Amino acid sequence: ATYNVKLITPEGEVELQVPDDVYILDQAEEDGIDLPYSCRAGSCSSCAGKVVSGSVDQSDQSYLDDGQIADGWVLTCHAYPTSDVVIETHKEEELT
Ligand code: FES
Repeated sequence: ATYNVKLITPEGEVELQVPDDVYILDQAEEDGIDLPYSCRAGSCSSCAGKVVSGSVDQSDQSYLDDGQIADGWVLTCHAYPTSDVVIETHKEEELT
């Protein structure tokens, strides 16, 4: 399947279609949309975002704890969409 992913960036909303087997960061980059990252391995805070609605699979990220996951935090470099999803990006500072 492929899902509608709305990214609310610091400079506005942009929508893109992300296959369920492509990481959200990776699709964004291919579609010309600059999101922050560092490790691209699921083990830092750089690519942090917060889910507004919808769901992702980020099993196999390691940095976020269950508290942070329960509060909607997502590492965009190691997250696949599992429904249409709305995600605020560039949220490291708020995490961190
Ligand atoms: S860029 Fe480090 S966890 Fe995503």
